[PDB]
Amino acid sequence: AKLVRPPVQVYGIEGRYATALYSAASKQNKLEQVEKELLRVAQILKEPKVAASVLNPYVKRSIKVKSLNDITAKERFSPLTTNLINLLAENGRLSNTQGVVSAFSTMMSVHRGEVPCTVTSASPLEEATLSELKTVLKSFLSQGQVLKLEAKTDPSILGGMIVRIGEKYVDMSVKTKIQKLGRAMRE
Amino acid sequence: TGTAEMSSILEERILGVDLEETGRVLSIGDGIARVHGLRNVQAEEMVEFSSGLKGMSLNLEPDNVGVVVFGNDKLIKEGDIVKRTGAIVDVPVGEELLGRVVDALGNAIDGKGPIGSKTRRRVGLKAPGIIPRISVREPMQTGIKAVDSLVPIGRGQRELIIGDRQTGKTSIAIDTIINQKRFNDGSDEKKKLYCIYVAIGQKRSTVAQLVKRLTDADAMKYTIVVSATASDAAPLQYLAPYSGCSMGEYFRDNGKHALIIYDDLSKQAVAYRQMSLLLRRPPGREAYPGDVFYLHSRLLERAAKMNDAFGGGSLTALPVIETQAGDVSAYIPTNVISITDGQIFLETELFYKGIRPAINVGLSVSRVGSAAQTRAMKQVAGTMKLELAQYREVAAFAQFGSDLDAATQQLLSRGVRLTELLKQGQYSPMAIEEQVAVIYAGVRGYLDKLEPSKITKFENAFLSHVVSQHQALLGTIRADGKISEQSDAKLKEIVTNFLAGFE
Amino acid sequence: DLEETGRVLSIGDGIARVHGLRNVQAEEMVEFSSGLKGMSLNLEPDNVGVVVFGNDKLIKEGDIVKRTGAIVDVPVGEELLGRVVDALGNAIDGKGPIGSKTRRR
Amino acid sequence: YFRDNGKHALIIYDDLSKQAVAYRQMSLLLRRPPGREAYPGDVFYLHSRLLERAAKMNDAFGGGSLTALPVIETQAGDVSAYIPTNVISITDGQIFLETELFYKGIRPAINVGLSVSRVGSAAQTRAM
Amino acid sequence: AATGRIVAVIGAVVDVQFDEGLPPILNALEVQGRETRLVLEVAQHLGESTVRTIAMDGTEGLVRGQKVLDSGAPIKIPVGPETLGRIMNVIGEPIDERGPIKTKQFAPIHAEAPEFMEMSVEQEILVTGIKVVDLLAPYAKGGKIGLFGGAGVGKTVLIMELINNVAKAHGGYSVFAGVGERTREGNDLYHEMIESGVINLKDATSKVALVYGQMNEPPGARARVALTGLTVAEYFRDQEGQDVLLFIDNIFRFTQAGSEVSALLGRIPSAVGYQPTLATDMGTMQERITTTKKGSITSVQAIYVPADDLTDPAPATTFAHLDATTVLSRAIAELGIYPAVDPLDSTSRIMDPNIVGSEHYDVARGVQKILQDYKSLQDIIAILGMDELSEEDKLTVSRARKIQRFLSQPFQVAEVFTGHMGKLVPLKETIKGFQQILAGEYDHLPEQAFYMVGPIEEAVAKADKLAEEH
Amino acid sequence: ATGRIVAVIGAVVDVQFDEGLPPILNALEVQGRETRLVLEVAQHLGESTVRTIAMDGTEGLVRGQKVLDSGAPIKIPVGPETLGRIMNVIGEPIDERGPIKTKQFAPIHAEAPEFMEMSVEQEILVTGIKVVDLLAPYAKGGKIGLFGGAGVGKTVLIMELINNVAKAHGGYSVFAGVGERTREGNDLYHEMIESGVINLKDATSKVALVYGQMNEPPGARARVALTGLTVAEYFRDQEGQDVLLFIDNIFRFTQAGSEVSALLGRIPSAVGYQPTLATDMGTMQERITTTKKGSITSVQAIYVPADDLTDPAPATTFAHLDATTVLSRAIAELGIYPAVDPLDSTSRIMDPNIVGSEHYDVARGVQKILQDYKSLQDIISEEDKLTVSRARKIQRFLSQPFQVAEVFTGHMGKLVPLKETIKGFQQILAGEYDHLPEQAFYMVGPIEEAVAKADK
Amino acid sequence: GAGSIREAGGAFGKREQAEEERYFRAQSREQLAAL
Ligand SMILES: Nc1ncnc2c1ncn2[C@@H]1O[C@H](COP(=O)(O)OP(=O)(O)OP(=O)(O)O)[C@@H](O)[C@H]1O
Ligand SMILES: Nc1ncnc2c1ncn2[C@@H]1O[C@H](COP(=O)(O)OP(=O)(O)O)[C@@H](O)[C@H]1O
Ligand SMILES: [Mg+2]
Ligand SMILES: [Mg+2]
Repeated sequence: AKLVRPPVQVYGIEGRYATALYSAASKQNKLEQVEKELLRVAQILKEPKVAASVLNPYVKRSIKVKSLNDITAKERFSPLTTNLINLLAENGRLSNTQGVVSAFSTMMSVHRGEVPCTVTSASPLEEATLSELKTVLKSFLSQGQVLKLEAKTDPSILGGMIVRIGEKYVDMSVKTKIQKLGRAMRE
Repeated sequence: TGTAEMSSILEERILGVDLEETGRVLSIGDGIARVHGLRNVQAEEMVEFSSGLKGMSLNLEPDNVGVVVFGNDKLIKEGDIVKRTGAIVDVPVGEELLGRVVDALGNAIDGKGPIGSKTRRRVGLKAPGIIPRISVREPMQTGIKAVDSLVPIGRGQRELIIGDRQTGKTSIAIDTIINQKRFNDGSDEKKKLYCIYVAIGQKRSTVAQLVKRLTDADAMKYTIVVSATASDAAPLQYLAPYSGCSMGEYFRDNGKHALIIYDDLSKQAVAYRQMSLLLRRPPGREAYPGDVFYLHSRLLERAAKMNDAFGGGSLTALPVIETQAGDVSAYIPTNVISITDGQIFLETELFYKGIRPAINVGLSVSRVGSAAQTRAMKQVAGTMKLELAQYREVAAFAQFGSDLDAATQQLLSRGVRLTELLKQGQYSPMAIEEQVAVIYAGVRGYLDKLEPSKITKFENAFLSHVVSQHQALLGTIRADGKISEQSDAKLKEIVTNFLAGFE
Repeated sequence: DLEETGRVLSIGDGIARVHGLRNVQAEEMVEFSSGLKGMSLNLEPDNVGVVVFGNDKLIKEGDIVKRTGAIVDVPVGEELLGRVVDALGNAIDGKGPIGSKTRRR
Repeated sequence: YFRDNGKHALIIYDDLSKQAVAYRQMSLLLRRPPGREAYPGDVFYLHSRLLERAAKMNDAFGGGSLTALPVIETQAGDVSAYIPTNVISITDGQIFLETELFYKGIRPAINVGLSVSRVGSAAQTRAM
Repeated sequence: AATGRIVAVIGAVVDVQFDEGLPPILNALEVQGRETRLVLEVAQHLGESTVRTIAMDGTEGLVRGQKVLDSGAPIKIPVGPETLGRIMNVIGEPIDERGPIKTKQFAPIHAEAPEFMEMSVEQEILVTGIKVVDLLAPYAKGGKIGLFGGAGVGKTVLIMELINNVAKAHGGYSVFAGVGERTREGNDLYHEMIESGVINLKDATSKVALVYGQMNEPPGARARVALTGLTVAEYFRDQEGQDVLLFIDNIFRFTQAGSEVSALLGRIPSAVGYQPTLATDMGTMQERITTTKKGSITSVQAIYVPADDLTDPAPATTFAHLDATTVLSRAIAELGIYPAVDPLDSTSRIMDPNIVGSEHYDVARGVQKILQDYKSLQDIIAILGMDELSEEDKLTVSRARKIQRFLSQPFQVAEVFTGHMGKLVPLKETIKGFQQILAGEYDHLPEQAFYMVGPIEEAVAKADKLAEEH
Repeated sequence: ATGRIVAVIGAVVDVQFDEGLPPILNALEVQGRETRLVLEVAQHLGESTVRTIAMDGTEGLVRGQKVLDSGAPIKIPVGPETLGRIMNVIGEPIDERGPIKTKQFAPIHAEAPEFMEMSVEQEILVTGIKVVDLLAPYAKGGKIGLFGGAGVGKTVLIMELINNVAKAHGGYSVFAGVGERTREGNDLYHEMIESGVINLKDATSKVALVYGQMNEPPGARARVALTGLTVAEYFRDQEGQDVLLFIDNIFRFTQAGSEVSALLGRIPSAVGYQPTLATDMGTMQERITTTKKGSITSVQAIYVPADDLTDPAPATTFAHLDATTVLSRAIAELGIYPAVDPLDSTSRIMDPNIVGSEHYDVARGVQKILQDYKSLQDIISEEDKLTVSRARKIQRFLSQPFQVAEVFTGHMGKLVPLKETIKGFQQILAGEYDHLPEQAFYMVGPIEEAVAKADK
Repeated sequence: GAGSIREAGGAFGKREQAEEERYFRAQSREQLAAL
């Protein structure tokens, strides 16, 4: 049968299971319910008691499958996520669970239209200038896009700002300009 | 990571078909199909693809089945449906196959209609044990003087025809097949030999020429030809020797005697190596799998002589092996030399020195030996073998032998005479009594005064002579199996008078 | 307690893959539940490869591996003179144990 | 550039064995599976797509040319090695040099028995 | 049709993912967005709706996500009379700059081999005019020949001589396939054929079709160009009944091309670095080059022998696919003898006294026997010297050297190399000459009179002129 | 413990258990089969899965088929009831004479005897054969390489060693046909029946046969030597005997181990042999030794690949060999039987500190005079004709009639004690019989029989 | 292995070729003057 490919691509065991879940949920158009349910099961398994019990190789696989069935039925989970956790526990990829979640999450991050944005600067920028920066960077995107901005600070660029919007990249740091002047004087 | 972890299977499991008797192709490449499901399939079981192609389940893995395809890859795509047949591979057997040319699965490829056989036999049955067998005791006549005298083969033996390319191996096999016409026509039912020629990895033109040659000699009415040619799938070239072996075991199990020629086992080993390397089985020396010796040994141990409580039948095997520059220490030559009961070794230097068949008697050996001969051939061939061994000892002194003592010169002369006596023409096998007469003339000394270049001529003329005017002594030697003293005197008189009147 | 003890994940090819032993040192002697000993060869993010000084027949998947806290060492001294020992310093001549006060890596 | 402008050029690759070694390093570090002597499967393509670019052009394309003199170092005189046989099958002839001929006083140590020019007298002056 | 996307590019291997309609194996795919035509041949179905493909051209400039279109069939080339006098490449495009090849029919380059009932058992000698070939290993009409030789022994010169002789003595639409060989040689052959009237640029009555994939091509093109030429010849044989000649130089490259992608197709190496599927690939390609009852295909294949091995898996696997193997020896080429055919290593399936006659067979066998005896006597010469042999041994050595010289023959296509003029010696002239040298009728003539001549009359004339001058 | 097949690849079977994983080297029984299929554990793969090598064919195996854990390694019946019978690698009878009704079963995997169980000084094993006992004696608990194959009377020498060790020492024999040709196995069985070594009617059988056929998977061929060694170990450790163990062939044991290791995916070592070649050979051969109860002396047929004695398989086998018996056709075609080559057969206990000074000096004199005779024959003086005469008489006196041939030849068989051999060759070397003719020594036992044949 | 001395191209194959060429060039000069 034809499979529905997510807007972004993730690979590996986690990427494969996440693509499977995304296809199986977009068919029943239940993406947000399974999103919140995957966050719920991630918070559940991350708890140290379960993270120690069901991540144990010297206890039988069927016992941990039964305990996962218990913990997914008791918390009122959809059949999709239920047999997804059952499949993860059957193949033995429970350790990849969080990974799957992560993969799924970033898929939805681009299904909502959230593009990462890094704004490196030599100093913490000004808030009104930051708002103007967000406003003008809105113009680098199509419709249904939202900047997820993380203006980390690196004081080694000596000034300016280095902006990365998804994979687009402008290098307005003054250090780049000085290195270009150096290469121009030496060559 | 994982063959059955494809996004389609996982998405179908997340969504929530028979995976017992039915499966789906996860991948297909180079003749190997990784199939999902088929949880009830057996090892080495035949399966059916949706396009009609057949396959064999060789790798049973936890999440997929490795199926080798009996055809072309293009007719199989991802997601095709595979069905079980519930049975291990088996071929049709019986006398209905005599005179037919079939493929590795017993399907007629000569257009003469469907094989009307009633019995089927599994291709992978085990050989007879220790007790069902008896010692190899009766001659399998090839009609070739060098073989029948110095490298004798018995019914139930496994004699390897080994040599470089274009040395005369197929010619020895075909002469042996043609020879059995005198026994299959006659009334003595314990001398009848039914032949099977398995052709692995040859041209279709070569097999057509061979079938024409066997039809012209009227040797096809008792011959089965199994051909898995060079354009056939590696599974078919792998399976053809076992199909032929089952066809011959049908005769071995019913008190009859069969001979089988695997031409050749090198190409079957190559096909099996390809199938194994593509299934990702751990390669060994020359990339061959670990169980290629097991392959050829369980194939060749099925040729056996049965005891009288099991019908008394037999199956003789003549595997063929092509060496590269005479290298018998290569992997597959080593295995097959280790498995068999001796080897007829052919050379290129002997071939171009005028010695045809180019049988190297120093390197050839039969471990059954004189137990596979008649008393007359014993009488003459013991002396001939001793004399040729002495000649081989002193042969390096030739081209100087005129300056050596009388003993060395006599060894050299007798050796050259006997060597000229073992030459033979293609597609003309001799009866055992005519071979006995010729070897008698050679070893008793009635050729020493003759010139070497004349020996052949003598051996021809004499033969015609003894066939016309001395059929009584030939019949006596053939019916008694030995040269009686009266027969010895009659032979002596015939040969001395012919040589007295010979030019 | 997966800091001083581990469980055998796999055994074969003379190597035992062990789960646990989070505080084991590289080249440290470990003691298997069957009485055999081993050396921690590969410290990995999720297992320890252990070279087994003995037969893999005596070690099963799921066996307990304790750690001795000592890098592989043998008993040394004057007390070994006249004795026949194996590669680990255990006397194989039946004359009783070795009364050594010193060990050496 | 010269070949395509009616001019004539000569190129020496000294040597192609070390280029094969560097390509093998790149391929093995790119995790491409090794072949004979660990060389990548397409080392012949590596050298043939290079040595086919030496050519003589006709008049419609300028009449320029590019001659190529690749160099190959053999180990102990083993002409039968992988890369030597590749490059020998590619080129239009070989100039075989020998250590025995070198030390016997024959300098340059060209082995006229083995050294062949597939073009031959077609590319000589009439006097020569 | 189906549209997929390029997801991986490693060398000449391209993985393409399809959403709907996975294409079968062996189909041709067109890469969209390229100025020149790039065809990808499907090799494997990897699962995950992805196929792996081999590129017929270079993969530089390919992008992940580039669109690919399914043709719905294997590589289809134009077939018919209109291919004669043209040069086409692996995918059927004209590369002689003379416009489109307008044929009424296209044929897929992947087809099944003829069945067993379609074989023909007729064997008839094809006289070539070359003494050693005609005598010791004659060719057959409609048989597969094969020319084995290392680098620089004379495979190309011999195949051009055979082209000249046979394909001008022929009227049946010859075909030449250049597989992984030099481009200079292809240009040379093209202009030789244009000059000798075999190819007709105007007044289109040519009688040879040309297919060329040379050394600069990626492994896929060099692996499929032999099949393209085979397909042209197959059309000429089946769709017209004509008797066809097929000259493949060099067929080893075919095998070699496969090896160059094997590891990239995910296959564990076999022996000597070859693909595991060497024998079955060679078999599926070679079993289509055959004479059926529908028509005849006389195939002459040049086979490169790496490092003069002949036990290498590629020549050793090719040996069983031929009917008359001619083996070129470097040791004979070093003796100055040309063609460098090895008399004690070349074999024909029609060297049978019930096919060629008892006189021809006896002369050939006597030549081979005297040459083997010469080989044996050379050791005694090495230890003792030539002045210690029985007079009959000296006679054997003298006649063997004379037979060696007389086996050499000057070629028409070698006049630039040799300087001598070409000779085309009939069959009975060859048999008579060698019969007389074997009988001893020229023990008085010097051995250097038989070297590089035609029939035995030229040998006597050369001996006379030598005696006059020397 | 019950598990189920999770993978079948050729002769390798992965079996998954749900409780009680079986240790390595345990035998598992596949359920629901017409014939007994036994798997042997090789590795623990993790996730309660073990990998196993099959002892028989794996065709018809289904993923999920039940497999029972036997609880021990392959156990074979051990006792005097195995004498004269044939069993395969897993101990079941393959001669169709009924079950082997022993009282005890022994596992084929056992550790070699400990350090304090070894014998500290080497003794000689007297075989009653003159050339062997004199020139290349066998040591108790040693290994002997038997060179030479067909046409040199290998089977006659094997059966005579069986008969002579049964008579002189009271110790039984085991014959392990590793990689045995079924035709030659039937032949050997019937030559042993005709020569009385095997008796199908009473309990006077001297040898027990264990056949691992050439058409069996490499695991069976790799464990049949251990099966035979287990039978011999019973006869040594429970009855204090000096057992003989024949291994034909030992190269096939190495070859089967190499094939098994290749099937398990292990990286081949040099020349393609298993990486565990030396340790496999060692774990097999170290069980062949003299303990305080009895001993096991092993005669092992050596095949040399490509005539290369530095090949890893012979080079590893030769590290364990204590003696060598070379059967030559140049000696058989000369008329001497047994066809032992007296100048190529060697021994490690041919040492004055082991066999004494007298034995060593007699053997060295015999070997020196035989080498001298070879040298003199090369050039064909004063006393060199006397050396030729004495050496020809020594060659004749190396011959011996065997008991296992009495039915075919009529000549009575001779079991010459060691002292009589030593003194006979000593006397021939001194010159005490320089008047007796040449053929008075051919095919006799002690030297008294030579003088009694010279009288006639 | 017939003709393997000359085939190995050693110091013995070169002298064999030299001997053959010397002898047969002498014989060719002897046979040409008598023609
Ligand atoms: N006894 C003979 N006398 C004369 N010619 C012979 C004889 N035996 C074989 N030949 C010829 O030698 C040639 C090669 O023999 P043949 O093909 O049968 O052997 P082969 O080893 O199977 O060849 P290939 O390498 O193709 O498999 C044939 O042309 C055959 O006719
Ligand atoms: N028949 C011949 N006569 C004279 N010289 C020849 C002949 N054949 C080959 N040669 C010489 O050997 C060289 C190699 O030619 P070629 O046919 O390309 O060999 P190959 O194709 O096998 O590598 C030629 O350039 C020529 O110098
Ligand atoms: Mg053949
Ligand atoms: Mg060429």
